[PDB]
Formats: sequence, C-alpha cells, structure tokens
Amino acid sequence: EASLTGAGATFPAPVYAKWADTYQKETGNKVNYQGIGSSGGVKQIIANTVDFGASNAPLSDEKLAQEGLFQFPTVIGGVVLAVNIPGLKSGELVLDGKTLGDIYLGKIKKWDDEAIAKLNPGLKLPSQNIAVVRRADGSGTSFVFTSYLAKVNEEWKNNVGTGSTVKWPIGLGGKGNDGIAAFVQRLPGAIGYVEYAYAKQNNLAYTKLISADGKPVSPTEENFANAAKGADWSKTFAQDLTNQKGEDAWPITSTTFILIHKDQKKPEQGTEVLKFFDWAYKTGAKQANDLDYASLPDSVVEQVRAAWKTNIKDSSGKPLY
Ligand SMILES: O=P([O-])(O)O
Repeated sequence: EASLTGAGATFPAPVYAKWADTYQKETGNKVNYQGIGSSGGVKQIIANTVDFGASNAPLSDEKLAQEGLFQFPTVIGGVVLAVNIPGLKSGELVLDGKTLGDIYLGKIKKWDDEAIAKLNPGLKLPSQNIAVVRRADGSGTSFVFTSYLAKVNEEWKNNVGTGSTVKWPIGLGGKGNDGIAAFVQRLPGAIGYVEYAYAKQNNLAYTKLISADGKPVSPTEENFANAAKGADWSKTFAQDLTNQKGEDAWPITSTTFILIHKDQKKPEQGTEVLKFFDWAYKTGAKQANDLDYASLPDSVVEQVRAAWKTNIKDSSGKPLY
C-alpha cells in the first residue's frame, strides 16, 4: 500500500476524491488530493512537492520538455454558469457568448436588460442587479472560461483576453470552484462560472448556453462528450473543447490533465501514480458518470498507456509501466 499526494485543479476534485476513496477501500492505497487551483498544481509538480499535479489548462509540448513533464487527460467536464435569480429555476435562463461576455465586461447590469430579455422571450426576468463572481486564485477553470469568452466576444478578447488569471473588469473574487459556488448561493443576483458538478451538488440553478452551431443546449454529461466528438486525439492530448461545432455540443467543455515527471526519482511513487490512474480508467468510469463527467474514449486511454511506457522511467532509463 502506498500513500500518494496530488494537488491542483478543483475542476475534477469531486471525481478524483471519489476515485481515491474507492481506491483505498479496494486496495488500501491512499491518494491525498489537494484542490488549490491549476496554477498551484503546476507550481507544485515543478517544485516536486507532490507526486502529481493537476491542471485544466494544458502545458505546451516545449514547456513540458523544458520541465521534464508528461501530461495526460483524465475526464471531460463542463463549465456552467451558476446563478441565483429569485424567481427563475434551473435550466431556464438562456445566454449566448456575446451576452455572457458583456455581463462579465460589466456592460450588462440587470437581469431584465434588453439583451437578456431578447434571448428569453417568455421569461419574466426580475430587475435585480447582477453580482458577478469570478475566481480569485489562479484557475484552469478561469482559463477555459476566458478562452471561450475571447472566442465569442471581441471586446473581451482585445481588452482582457485569455488566462488562468486576468484583470477582471468587474466582480467579487471567490477562491476555488467551491468558493464560487458558495458565493452564488449567498448572493441574490449572482452569476459565477463553476464546473458542473459543483452547481449540481450544491443545488445551484444554472443556465443553458447557445452552441457554436446556434442552438440552445443543456449542460449534461453527454453534451460535454458531444463537444469532444470532433477532437483528433491522435494528434495531441491538449485539445481545445470550447465552442465546438456539433449537435448538442456544450460550448464550455474541457478535459483536465495530470502532470508527472518523466524521470521518476521515487519510482515507487511513480509506479503507484500510474497504477492509480490505470485503475481509474479501467474501473472509475461509473463514478465519473455519477458525477456528470464524460469518460475518455478507449482509443485515448490506449494512447495514454502507450505514452506511459514510452515516457515514464526511473533514472536508469527503466520504464515504470
Ligand atoms: O480547476 P481549477 O481550480 O484550476 O479552476
């Protein structure tokens, strides 16, 4: 039995926690995962203070090479807009990218603003003031989110751009996905981006978004998987899944990566890390699904296994898988 430590992204925290828990029940191995945001997860794996790092934002091949890291995807989730609009229930408000962008730019200030009303014909929006919530900490969820907004709102692209941290035009800061969920819950008029599980687990109402193809879609597990149907994984794991074309493709979708050193100094920790993720691919699909994360197609996991053999070694050049 081994004791492993991981750290990083809160985006997959719910599933990683479940996997760890079940893994310890079934094998005795203990995986201690710390959700500190993707930014911290990357700083940590590089500082060698954990056995594996987790970031929703991929590292470039060059940067991976410069640090001696290897990254691989685990699950596919989706970022939803959680809201607290006295009167409205979940799934009923509809927004489109441009508008979502203007709300985060501080251009739209009330729920019954023309722009929103035009998008929700039958809705009776209250004239509540919108309280914008964004991440206070360095976030891979903030990266997927700002990557999507840059694609759908020109002013957002030119003035604040994309990033794990950016200069937010407006909004209160919340720490971690859980931080943002707690804020929306305590603030009438609140809107904040969170990975889907956090909205659902906390009974927070969310909106539908307009797909790249122009149709309103609900955030669900299968729609997260839809956004990924056209992803050419054979080309690379670092797949951008935001605003993808296709029927029922949720627009703010993202996979999430695990970062490990190619030259394993503590080969016993390395091996156990791989064994844990292998068990997760082989058996944790149900647990992921229960949590509304879409599993990666088998072809991709086979690619990940092949890569492990190819890239992960002890200092003797001996493969750990
Ligand atoms: O998953 P996050 O914590 O990096 O946003």
